Formats: sequence, C-alpha cells, structure tokens
Amino acid sequence: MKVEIDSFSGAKIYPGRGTLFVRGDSKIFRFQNSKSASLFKQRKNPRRIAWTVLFRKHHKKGITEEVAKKRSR
Amino acid sequence: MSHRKYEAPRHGHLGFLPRKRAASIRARVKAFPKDDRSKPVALTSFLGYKAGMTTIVRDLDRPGSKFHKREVVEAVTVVDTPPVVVVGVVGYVETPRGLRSLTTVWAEHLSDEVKRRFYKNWYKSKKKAFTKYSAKYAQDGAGIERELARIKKYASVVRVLVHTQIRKTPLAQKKAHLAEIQLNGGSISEKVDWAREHFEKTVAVDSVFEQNEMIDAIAVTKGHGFEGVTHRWGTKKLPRKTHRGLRKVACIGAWHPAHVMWSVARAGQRGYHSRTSINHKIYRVGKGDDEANGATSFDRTKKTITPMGGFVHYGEIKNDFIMVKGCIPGNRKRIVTLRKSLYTNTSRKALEEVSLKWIDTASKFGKGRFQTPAEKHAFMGTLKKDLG
Amino acid sequence: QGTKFRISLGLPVGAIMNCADNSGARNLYIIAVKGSGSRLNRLPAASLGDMVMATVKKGKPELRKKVMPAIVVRQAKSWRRRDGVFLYFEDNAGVIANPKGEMKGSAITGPVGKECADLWPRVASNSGVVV
RNA sequence: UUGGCGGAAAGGCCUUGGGUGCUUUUGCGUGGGAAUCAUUUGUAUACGACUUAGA
RNA sequence: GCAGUCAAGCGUUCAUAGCGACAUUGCUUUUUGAUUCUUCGAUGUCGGCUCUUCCUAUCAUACCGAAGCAGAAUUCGGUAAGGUUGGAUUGUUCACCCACUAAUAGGGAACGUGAGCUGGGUUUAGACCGUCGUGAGACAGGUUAGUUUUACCCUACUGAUGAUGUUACCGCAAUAGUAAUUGAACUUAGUACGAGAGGAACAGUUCAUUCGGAUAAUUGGUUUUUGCGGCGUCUGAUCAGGCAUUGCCGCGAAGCUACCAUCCGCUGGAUUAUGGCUGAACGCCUCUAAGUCAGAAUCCAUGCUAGAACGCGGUGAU
RNA sequence: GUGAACAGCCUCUAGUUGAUAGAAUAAUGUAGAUAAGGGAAGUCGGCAAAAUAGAUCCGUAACUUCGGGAUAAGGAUUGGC
Repeated sequence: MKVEIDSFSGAKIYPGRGTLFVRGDSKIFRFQNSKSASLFKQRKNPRRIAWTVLFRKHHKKGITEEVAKKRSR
Repeated sequence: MSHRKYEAPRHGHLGFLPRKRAASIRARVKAFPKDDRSKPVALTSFLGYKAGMTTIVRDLDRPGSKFHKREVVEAVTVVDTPPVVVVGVVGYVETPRGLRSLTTVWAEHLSDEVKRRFYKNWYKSKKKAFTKYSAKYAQDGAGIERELARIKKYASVVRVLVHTQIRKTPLAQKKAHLAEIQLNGGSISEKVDWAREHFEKTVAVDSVFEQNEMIDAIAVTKGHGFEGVTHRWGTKKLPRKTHRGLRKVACIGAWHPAHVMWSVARAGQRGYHSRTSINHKIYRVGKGDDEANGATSFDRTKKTITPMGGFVHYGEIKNDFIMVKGCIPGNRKRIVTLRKSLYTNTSRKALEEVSLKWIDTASKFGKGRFQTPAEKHAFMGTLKKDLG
Repeated sequence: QGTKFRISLGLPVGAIMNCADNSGARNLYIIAVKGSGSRLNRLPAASLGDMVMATVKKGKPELRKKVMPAIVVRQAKSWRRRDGVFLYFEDNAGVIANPKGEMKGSAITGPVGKECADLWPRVASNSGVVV
C-alpha cells in the first residue's frame, strides 16, 4: 500500500491524496487536506489548536501544589 | 467576411439537438453489437443503478510515459447491478415497413414483477384494488412456442424482454423498469434455443460481462428544469455595468433571415437528455460478499466499496456491483444500461488490464484507513461511538 | 514532447514572474507562449514546462527591453500528477532559454519540477533540486 | 372437416377429399364470457408532466 | 477585385519552372462614381461586442500535378468549404506594429447584428483655437463636454403541455440534425538523400490544442444548514441571547457546477483532381470513347439524438 | 444613555408595523457577497467595485510667490487586563 505523512496535522495522509507544497526556501510540505493548507499559510501553528491536530499526546495535569515554596522551615 | 475578424466555433453542438426531455425514464439503446461470438448466454446489454463514485488504485500501463509503472489512481462510478429477470423472448422479424413482434414467450414466474409491470407501466400505485396481469392461459406455452417456431423462420437479431429488480437496497421504490434487450451470438437456430434456456431463470452480471471489457454506457442526464442560454449552450454573460439584458445573446439571427433559427442558441429545457458515453473499461464486477474482495497485503488490502455513512443521498451498497471507468450519465438512483461496445474500430487505447490494488472505502477526511482507526476513535469517544 | 502530466494554466500574457537563474535577471514579463492557439477576446495562457517569449523587465540591460524566451520552471497554481498528487510551488518562476535553445545563465536558484527537467534536459543539468 | 402458402405479426389467402343449396355506420333487441385525482414524495420540476410509497 | 485569350519579352540557353508588358474578351457586385426607381404622416449612424447561418475567387489541413523538386526549407498550380490567436497604437473600418501558429484567407447575409448591448467618432443646443467673414456667423478645420423610449397582438423558433383512436408499455424507423479537428514528440533514424552542411518518409507509440458530451471519487470554488473566536451597544451580572447587510466580522461541510478537476471520439462502399488497366474510332498510338482499378479532410454508410400523425404492431389486456 | 472619527444599538419620552395576502423559490432580471491563481490581458476610459483607512511615534522629495508642497512618500505602534 502507500500512505504519505502530514507535516502539519501529524496524521497519516491516505494514499492517492494530499497536496504537496514546494516553497522558495525549498522546504517541502505535505498537507493532508485543504483545511491543513490554509492554516499553514495563516501561520497558525499546529500545536496551537488547529483541529486541535498535532497535540493528542499525554502527560499533564498537577498533583500536588500547596505552598509553591520556600521559607517557612 | 462581414463579420467577425476574429471568428470562433459555435458553442454547443447541433447533434445533441433537441435539448429536450426524454421520452422515457429509462434509456433505450437503438442498435446493438453484431452477432460475432457465442450464443444468447451473451445478452447484449445489462442494467443497473448509479450508486455514486469512488476512486480506485490500479496497476497502470502505457509504457511511453516515465510516470509509467506502479499503482496509479483512476476514477470509478459504482453501480449496483442486481440479478435481472429475463422474463421472455420477444420475437421481432425484419421485413419492409419495419419490425413487428410475432410473440413473447413468458416464464412461469413473474408475480410481483407483473404488478410492477402494472405500476406506471400500467398505472396507479395500489390505488384502486388490482391492477391486473392475465394468468398463464391454462398451459398455452404451445401458443407461445408455435409463435417461437415462427421467429425461427426469420430474423430479428432475437430479443428479450427484461426487468430490473430495484427492491434490492438503495431505492425506496419497488417498481421494475422493463427493458428490451437484444440477443446476439452464433447460428440462428441455436440462438433461439439459448435465448430459450435463459428465460427459464434469472441472469447475473457475471454472465454478460467479463471484467475489464469495453462496455458502452447509455443513461439519461441530470435534470435542471428550464434554463437560459449560458449554462445550456455554454455561452457567455455579457459583462457590462449595465445591460437591459445581462446574460443574453446579442442577436438570435440577422435582419434576413427573418425567423429565429433552430440552429441558434436559445433558453429552454436542460438536462434529462439521453446520452451515450462510449468505451468504458469495467474495472470490477463483484458482490460485497462473497465473491471476494481484496487479498490483504498484497496485491492490496480488503475494503468494502461503500464510504462510511453511505454515498450521499443514495444509501448503502451491499449486493452485486459493477465498477465502471470514469463518469456515467445521470444523477444517482437512475437506470444506467450497459452494452458491449458496438464500435469495432480498434486502434490503440487501453491495451492490457489493470490489477486491483484498492477501492475507496473511506474512512478518511480527518481519519482512516478502516480496522484500526475505527478502533482508535472508539477508545477515545466511547459512549456515543460504537461499541459501548 | 509529452510533459506526461496535466496542469491548469497559471499565467496569462502580461504576468509578472521571477527569473529562476542568475542571468542577471530578477523578473520577467510574459509576452507569448511558443505553441498556444486560442478563441475570441481570450488570453493565451502558459503553464509549467511551456516555452514562453518574455521580456525581462528588471533583467540584463541587453536582455532588458529585449525579448528572450524562457521555460517556466515553477508556478503558484497546482499541477496534477499521474500518481494523483497535486504539487504547487511558492512562486512563479522561469529561466531564459532561446527558442533556438541558446544561453543566458549558469545555474538555477530554487527547485524545478521533474516534468520540466525531462523535457528540457539542458535545463535539468543545472538543477540543484528536482521535485 | 382437413391443410398449406405466405408474410413474422397481422393479416391476407389458397389447395386436395365429403354434408346443404343456387345454376361505413345508428339504435330497438337476442345469445355469450383502468386512469387521473386526494395523500407522501422524488430519480423532477416554472404550470402541467414524470417519479415514487400506501396493512 | 478576379479571371480568360494572345504572348512581345526575361528566365545563363530556354515563351509557358517562374515572371510576363501592349492589346483584348469576360465575370462578380463586396470599393468608388453615376442615376434618381423606393421610403421624407420617420429606413435609428459608424465602429465594436456577441449569436447564427453561408459563399468560393482556398491561407492551413487532405489528396494530387509541375518545378529552374538531390535532400530539405520551398515556389506555382489543380481538386476541395469538413480551423482561421491574443495584444500595443488609433473611435477607427482599414492599416501599422509584436510575439505566437499548422496557417493565424478573403466575401455575403438591409456596410447581418440598437423592440440585445455599447456610445468612443459622425451629427443638435455651450465653449476654445487656426482660418475667413465689416458683422451676424461659416470651414470634408481641429478640440473639451454633451440623452439611448415600449408591459409582444400575430408570426418565428426553446422548451413544456396536448385529443381523435379500444387500453398501457415496449419497441420499429419514414426521416430530421448530425464530431471529430489539429499539432508536438518518440520509434522509425542521425538512417534515406547528400561532397559536406543538413536532414526526410511509413507505421507503431505517448501526449497536448481545439471542439463536444458528461461527472461531481479527486480536488477547487461555494457554503447567508449549523458550531466556534473576537467588536460596539442592549436584557443586572456572568451564563444565555438580540441588533450592526440582505452573513457583523473571521473560520469550514453537503448539494451545485469548474480551476483543461475528471472520463470517452473509425472502417467500408461511391467519387474529384490524377495515375493506371483493357481499348477503338484512326490496322499504330491513346487512362475513356463502350468497359474497368485506384484515389481527398469529399459522399454515403458506420456513430448518436429525436422521432408514431409514415396517420403502427406486439405484448401485456380488461 | 454609550460613541463624538462616523457610524451603530439602545431607553422610564413617545411613536408604528405603510393598503394585499398565501404556496414555493426554475431560468431570466434587479439589488447584493464571495471566489481558485494570474493581475488591466478587459473597456473609449481601471469605468466600478475592491483597495487604503483611526491615532501616536519616527520620517518626509522635486518645485515654490518660502505662505505651501504635506496626512508627500515610507515604516512602526495600538487588546484583555
């Protein structure tokens, strides 16, 4: 099979699809969809909240604060 | 030249005149292929319904390009093509004045189908209680057969009365679309016989067409309604700022001739015209299951034909299907009739077939490709998603 | 030749384009295409791989106010491949050929599409990047 | 009654043998055995049409 | 404007590869004049746009002839009506001029085209300048500004409907219109052909123009279903909304069509010019006279759409 | 009343729902928006429409009757708190 990979959405691009942008600086971009491409022009980062696309990791929240702290012996 | 310097082809063809409503809902093929090969196991045509469109990936061929070799995508129209009842053999004879039918030979079983023959085909939908089909006239196949004996003493190119059994899935409609399909093949006496064997039983798409083979598609276009010159003919709007009439022609004709010719572009009807689009490669014939699907990997992976949610406004396909190359005329949920290519010829064109990598299936558009992503989304939802 | 793929025409006559090489030329204006034919009130348009006649608006002085032909290397408007993928470039650019084939500059700057490269092997020889 | 021929259908007919004889419509009467609409809608469509479902 | 005859002459020599005077006969009606037939109870002007149909005196493509055709660019000519860019200047027609092209032909249809548009010029009323005129005012002198009415009765036709008849479907096919064009490149070949320089054909191959038809996977555009950011003002507040274009503004979908998105387009039979066959009148010769073979993008067929009022049959029938 | 750059929206003033409605929503048309990418090629004419936009800071050419040209030009900045 093929697939391509989205340098924006992070997601795999399904075979027989996507658009390739060739830029002046000669970086090569693969955009899965036109949704993806527009936002890259706009200079919306993908980490920023585009779907939210490229996020979807995990890790996160606290436990435990109380006191961010120092002195108080 | 009095005018124009500066003269261009006339937009819009005179052969696709009149641009008028079709006589019938269903396309009718005027002539068919010739009697070259095997007997009437070979029906000249088959019918179906346009489901939507999908795209497929295939092993190409055209050695001259550098782009030649590997998988390459090609457009497909999917048509659901159920087993069709050849009900009868109609005998049309050639004479001078024209053909007139000698007979129709009936099978024992058309039962709902004759009710559908009564629907528009007679008229009135369960309206007042009947409509009627007369019963097989106390075993008087003899009437039908003596009339069969009459067809063998000459020659239509032997023909068959057919219907599409629409009830299968996508159409809310139950009513059959009756068809005249020509039979072509070998010697005439065996031709009557094979045609005879066929009526006794239903006929599949597997019997008529081989995969990849060149099929002419005839169907009836999408209907706009009543339309102006610009969409119809493809003529321009007149830009200006101001116009008494904006999207206009300048002159219908000239001072002489006094009359608006038919040859000139005019508003009127558009769409719902018969049209024949020629030499379509039949990429796949099959069933959703269990002819097969896809290998796995490889050649390439198993994929049900429908896109998720169904094709818009069609519904879902789950039965016999035929994948045809490119476009096919009509909208969706319309009869398309398939014919073996009339046009001998022969030239180059597709000269080798095209090994099935993919259907599509998608599972895409912000997710996909099927098995794994549906599982992946399901962990994440979960409740509204499927499974629980 | 066959370019062997199909593109939709970016540039009508009178378009402002980058000059892809260092011939001295910074900027072309497209006068004609070598091989288009057209219809009434209606522009000839060029696209990727075409042989064009251009004038260099900014450009050598000798080349300025001169007409010299160029082949369009890059285009902002989409190219559609045999595989099916759509490819685009940031900019519109060409390098200055003769219709004869004779020179004007040593090297290229920025990428060229593989399709342009097949067609004109002498441009391709001076290519940093092929895409 | 028997039947062929034509022409495919119809028709239209035309032949070899025996039982009786000759030499276009318009009703008063007798005998014999489905559409279009409403109502939901379209694969439509200006009005109509078509198309479609109905214990 | 174009053609025919004649052929002085020139073309190294050679009338006729090509060019071709004098003279001379024609033809067309599309420039110009001439006229005064038509219209002064009113024919809207030039030009341009766009839509159509045509013509042949053919610019290209097809087939062919000749050459001062080695190839090869070519020149001239026959048959032949099945594409003929986009721009700059100008109101311009015309033309000039630029890059393209296979080549960017010419002519008509009330100088086709104002109950379609345009309104730049001509051609009202104000004004300036040159010139002329005592002046008023005038110029085929120049210049700036300077209006575009009408709700279709009939006809014509796109399309839709639509009874007689025994009924509904399905089909036939009299016929009508009738799509294929063209280029580039590869193989073939650095070959034939040629001193060399250069540089073909044929077919098989791939692709693109240009046209037509169609479609909505692809992917563009749309998106005033709906959901979310953020601006002012308002219901106490947030929260929830309202108004601000017909969507407040910014962000995107299905459907609908296109950014050449995307799919599909010959052979026979008859012929023209001609080149041949058999072949006389005229014992020979002769491609035609009787006969006949080939041979165009031609014709027709093939291919498609429409098609029972050609005054229709089945079938399926109450 | 909030704005004072015009605009818009308001509130206990107060005033009204124009002499036609209903069903749908085709082309044609009239107001109107947005359009790929290209960017005056269109048209007599860039006509319109888009476009620019407030204000602060910095900066500001030829020419000139030194008054002006000038908001030349060009660029930057601005929230919610």
